[PDB]
Amino acid sequence: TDLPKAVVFLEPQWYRVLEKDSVTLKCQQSTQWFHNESLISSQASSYFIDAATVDDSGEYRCQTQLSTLSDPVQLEVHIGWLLLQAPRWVFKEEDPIHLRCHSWKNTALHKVTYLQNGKGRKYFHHNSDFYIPKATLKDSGSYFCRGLVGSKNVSSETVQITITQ
Amino acid sequence: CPAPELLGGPSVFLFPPKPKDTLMISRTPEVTCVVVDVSHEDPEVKFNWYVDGVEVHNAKTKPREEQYNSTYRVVSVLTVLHQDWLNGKEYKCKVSNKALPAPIEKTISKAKGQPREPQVYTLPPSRDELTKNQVSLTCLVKGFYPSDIAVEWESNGQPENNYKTTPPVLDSDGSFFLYSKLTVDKSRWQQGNVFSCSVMHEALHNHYTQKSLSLS
Amino acid sequence: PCPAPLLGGPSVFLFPPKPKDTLMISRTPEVTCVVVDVSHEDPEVKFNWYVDGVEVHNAKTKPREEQYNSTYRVVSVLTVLHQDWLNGKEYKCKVSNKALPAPIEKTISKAKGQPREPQVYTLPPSRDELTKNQVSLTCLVKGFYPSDIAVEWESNGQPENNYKTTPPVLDSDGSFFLYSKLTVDKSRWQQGNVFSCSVMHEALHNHYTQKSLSL
Ligand SMILES: *[C@@H]1O[C@H](CO)[C@@H](O[C@@H]2O[C@H](CO)[C@@H](O[C@@H]3O[C@H](CO[C@H]4O[C@H](CO)[C@@H](O)[C@H](O)[C@@H]4O[C@@H]4O[C@H](CO)[C@@H](O[C@@H]5O[C@H](CO)[C@H](O)[C@H](O)[C@H]5O)[C@H](O)[C@H]4NC(C)=O)[C@@H](O)[C@H](O[C@H]4O[C@H](CO)[C@@H](O)[C@H](O)[C@@H]4O[C@@H]4O[C@H](CO)[C@@H](O)[C@H](O)[C@H]4NC(C)=O)[C@@H]3O)[C@H](O)[C@H]2NC(C)=O)[C@H](O)[C@H]1NC(C)=O
Ligand SMILES: *[C@@H]1O[C@H](CO)[C@@H](O[C@@H]2O[C@H](CO)[C@@H](O[C@@H]3O[C@H](CO[C@H]4O[C@H](CO)[C@@H](O)[C@H](O)[C@@H]4O[C@@H]4O[C@H](CO)[C@@H](O[C@@H]5O[C@H](CO)[C@H](O)[C@H](O)[C@H]5O)[C@H](O)[C@H]4NC(C)=O)[C@@H](O)[C@H](O[C@H]4O[C@H](CO)[C@@H](O)[C@H](O)[C@@H]4O[C@@H]4O[C@H](CO)[C@@H](O)[C@H](O)[C@H]4NC(C)=O)[C@@H]3O)[C@H](O)[C@H]2NC(C)=O)[C@H](O)[C@H]1NC(C)=O
Ligand code: NA
Ligand code: NA
Ligand code: NA
Ligand code: NA
Ligand code: NA
Ligand code: NA
Ligand code: NA
Ligand code: NA
Ligand code: NA
Repeated sequence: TDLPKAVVFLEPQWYRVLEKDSVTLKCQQSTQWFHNESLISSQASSYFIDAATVDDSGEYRCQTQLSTLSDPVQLEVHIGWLLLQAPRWVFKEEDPIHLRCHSWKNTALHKVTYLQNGKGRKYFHHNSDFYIPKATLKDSGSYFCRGLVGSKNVSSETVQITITQ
Repeated sequence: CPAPELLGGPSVFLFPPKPKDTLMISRTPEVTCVVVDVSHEDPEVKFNWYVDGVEVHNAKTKPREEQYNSTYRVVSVLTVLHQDWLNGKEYKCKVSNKALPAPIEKTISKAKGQPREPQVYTLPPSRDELTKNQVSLTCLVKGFYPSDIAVEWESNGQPENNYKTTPPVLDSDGSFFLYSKLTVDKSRWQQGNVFSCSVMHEALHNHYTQKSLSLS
Repeated sequence: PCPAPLLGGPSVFLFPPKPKDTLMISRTPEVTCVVVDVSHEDPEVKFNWYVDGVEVHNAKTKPREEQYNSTYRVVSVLTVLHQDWLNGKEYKCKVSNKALPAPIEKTISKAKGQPREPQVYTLPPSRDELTKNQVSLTCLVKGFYPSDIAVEWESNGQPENNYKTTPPVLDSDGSFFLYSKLTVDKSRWQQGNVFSCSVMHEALHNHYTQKSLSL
């Protein structure tokens, strides 16, 4: 056990997904996959989840022929119209914050708002991602997004963003 | 018509029973779950019903009706016990359809808020109206909560037909009021016939009171 | 006729004058064109106004205001001639903005149908209510068409505003009625104070009548 630690990467980078999303777990050649500590794939280097379902949630790990068992990655598959995604939830001052208002099956979403602590931060006529170039302390709080799928008004559950000092 | 984009999938609207149905044992109160924007492509609709979280099985699902906009409408009807509804039990309609990410759940129950007893006042025609061939008998019903109420009229104990009743209006103290107007031929008024304004409400003793009106 | 709706741009709402403004000559009636869901990316809104298809140029467009939800809202107000409104002319608002693939047009005018004169009747409190601290004065307004109307109460000089009016109810003969209820301290009623119900409607002579009620 005198080797290096392998690392799990996701593509796209969203650790929180909706059902019917595609996910691709990658390990940095005999590559093994672990899901809730049960062995899933014997040799393949990446593990493709084509159409996510709630049972795909949990802990994924991996190892290769010449490397040790990776630190775990928690994947979370949600049920609903809207899921607010970010590369992570803890930012330091001046870091970029990238938020995505993700709809179920990429259904088209018009009149979109991203809210911070109950108040409008950004509106778009057609769905787009929300980029804050330089995080300050003022960006901390609870966020959600919302919009219209056809004439139906839908919104995501809230997510907490902390800015550190 | 051209079948539209229903990107949202179905919508669900959930309706209380009629006020008179919950207040008269001889009548049958129902909760009504209505599903609109059902597509031709995904027409299948499932219904689950719960009373305070307990699933029940005595709902009656009526068959699909195509609408003029080339969408389906589907209605499920659940009979409720007068006393369950009046004591504040929660009725939940859950509506499943493959165009939705999850089932839709609506829940309904009677208005919460401290009940308040309707005060019922009958008012004769203004002296100015008496120059017309028809006259207006008024019933004011004030101070009541909740807004669910029903009002009828009689003449010598037999039901009248030509009356209209306003919707309940929120008054300044948070209670409700309404007026009901019955129109009668002036002769019926002048002939000394006895008219009645009948009011049904959950805060009335036996859910009922009658107030009379006539000439001297 | 089929429903053709629209998707993902600014929305327009066009609102009529208040009844009391069209009906009393010294008041100033207005039509109001409100544009909501304006982005910051394309904030500039242009308004064109028309009265029966002829363009007019006297409209007052206000500065845009950011809403709590982070969209802009913009309001354009057009002063109308009393007689134009009451003679049934159509007021059109046309709104142009870069996020609209084409301008949005809305049109508004006075309610159609044969006018009917309101009959206005005041009703004293029920004998049975005189046992309370507060009593109810009732104005019945019936037989009127269209539903657009203003009803107000007054006591001696001044406006009495402890009253509520029901909405108009469509009666069995196709006209409308409503009731208005003034609540006053029983002492004011028993001391002989005169209460008046004022009604304004397009089919009254001079758009106005007043009925009073005392002990
Ligand atoms: C294609 O074509 C379809 C056919 O028209 C069309 O469907 C319509 O979709 C509309 C939504 O887009 C929907 O609009 C809703 O209407 C609600 C009122 O509906 C009643 O009244 C209508 C006329 O005013 C009727 O057309 C309806 O059928 C319905 O009539 C009621 O029917 C029930 C049940 O049968 C009946 O009760 C039962 O009666 C029987 C007797 O037969 C027994 O006594 C039973 O015991 C009893 O249970 C009622 O008496 C009867 N009422 C009347 C007056 O006739 C209205 O409530 C909805 O408003 C809410 O939603 C919108 C969002 O869209 C909000 O903006 C709004 O404020 C209200 O919602 C608030 O917010 C929350 C979100 O919804 C909600 O939770 C809150 O509670 C609420 N806040 C409040 C109330 O303060 C809404 O406008 C319309 O009904 C549909 N028509 C139908 C079903 O016929 C479809 O859209 C078309 N598709 C397209 C164009 O793509
Ligand atoms: C971000 O934030 C914004 C919130 O600010 C939000 O903007 C709102 O968007 C809503 C659409 O999403 C929009 O909803 C409409 O509301 C209509 C009623 O608006 C009046 O009442 C509201 C309170 O209920 C007020 O909040 C409004 O401000 C508005 O109030 C009236 O304003 C006028 C003009 O200012 C004013 O008249 C003028 O008054 C002055 C003095 O002040 C003088 O007296 C002048 O002479 C006079 O011109 C009124 O007094 C004032 N009234 C008040 C305050 O009570 C509502 O009518 C709309 O419903 C219709 O359209 C929808 C479609 O969305 C249909 O579903 C619905 O069936 C209705 O259908 C209509 O029915 C008519 C008859 O019943 C029929 O004839 C029509 O044909 C039919 N309509 C159509 C189009 O076919 C609608 O719900 C709301 O007004 C916006 N709010 C504001 C403040 O602008 C925005 O959405 C948010 N954005 C995002 C991304 O989230
Ligand atoms: Na209940
Ligand atoms: Na009368
Ligand atoms: Na009367
Ligand atoms: Na009589
Ligand atoms: Na815009
Ligand atoms: Na007009
Ligand atoms: Na009275
Ligand atoms: Na009275
Ligand atoms: Na008096």
